[PDB]
Amino acid sequence: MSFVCGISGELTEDPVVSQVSGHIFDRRLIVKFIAENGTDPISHGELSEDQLVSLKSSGTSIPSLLKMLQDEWDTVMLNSFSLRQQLQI
Amino acid sequence: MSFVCGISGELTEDPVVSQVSGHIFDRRLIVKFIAENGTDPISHGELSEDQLVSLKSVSGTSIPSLLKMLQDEWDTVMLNSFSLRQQLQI
Amino acid sequence: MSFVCGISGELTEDPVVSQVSGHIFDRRLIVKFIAENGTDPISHGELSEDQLVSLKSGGTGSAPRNVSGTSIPSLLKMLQDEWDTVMLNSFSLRQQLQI
Amino acid sequence: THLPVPDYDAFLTKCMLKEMDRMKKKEEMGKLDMSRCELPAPSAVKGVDRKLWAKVLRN
Amino acid sequence: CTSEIILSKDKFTRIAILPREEQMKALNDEFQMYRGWMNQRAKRAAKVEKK
Repeated sequence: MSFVCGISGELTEDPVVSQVSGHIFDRRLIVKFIAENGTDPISHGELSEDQLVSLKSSGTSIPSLLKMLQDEWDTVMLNSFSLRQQLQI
Repeated sequence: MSFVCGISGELTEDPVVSQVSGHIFDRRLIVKFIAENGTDPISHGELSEDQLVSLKSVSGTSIPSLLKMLQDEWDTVMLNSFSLRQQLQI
Repeated sequence: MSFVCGISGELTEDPVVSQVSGHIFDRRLIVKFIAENGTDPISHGELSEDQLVSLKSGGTGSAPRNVSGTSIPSLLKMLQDEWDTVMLNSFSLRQQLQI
Repeated sequence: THLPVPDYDAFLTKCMLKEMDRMKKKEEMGKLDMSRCELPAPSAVKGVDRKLWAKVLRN
Repeated sequence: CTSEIILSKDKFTRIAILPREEQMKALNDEFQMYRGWMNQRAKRAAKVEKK
């Protein structure tokens, strides 16, 4: 099924939920969040990697997929800039 | 958000997760299951009332999905090239 | 520790060994091979996904960046040029096998 | 007869087949356009297109 | 507002109220500012890269 990561807001291939808040994450981001910040990202309570519960569970052209990456990367960086610009405003 | 209840396939309004399976259930079903059988219908685990952790929670194909697409294509190119090396060395 | 996959020849972050061969593999590759052929890729012994022993020791360290690999578009450019050489290699093999 | 016949297309996807057939027919690979780093300004005859201006700033 | 508000004639204004040619000049200068910020970074990057 479709699952949305709380950190990225993207559809995730590996949805995991934390017992300290009940928000779903991509495993890889929340582990890196825990490994950097220690807290739950939403409830700010103490969290640890063992408190994470795993949820249940085509290709077209490589020149096309590389161009989908290029355009998608520019969108991610555009967002990051607008956040820094909006935060100063 | 909204979720599908793993007991029955209906929409979920009080979502909780089965810790032994990751399946999402509606509280109104799994609680009586815990009362009457203590298990879950697919994984057949052992589960208890305290394990019902509740859930409380873009347009493009996200970068990790596209990198997995490239990694999947790479895996086929490698598995092909291995077979061709295997034939060529013989 | 450091390991290389017998199938791909690359470093692997998930080294695994079959019980029916001495050779070591990247798990997702050998599983995909088994999913087609049901056999060890090198010894041709019959093989199943549960006959795989996993090295929990730490996988190979990351390859250092090139200075051209310090920017995302130049990584994508580098990935494109890398990919073309990989496909030309795969195409060269099927020609060499015919010869 | 003592050796198998090779399946040169083992494991390949429907995508990778067409990519093999491109280089098999000897056509060049596609390349990414990299002019986005230089980003030319628009001219006076394209500045009427508001989207075409935003697409420059967003770049 | 963060897209609607741009400076023109040395003052902050709505974008839609300006004459069209003044909108083009404003958007040109807005773009040229970003191109300045890029070039200020690219020179710093090339300096470290060359080392």
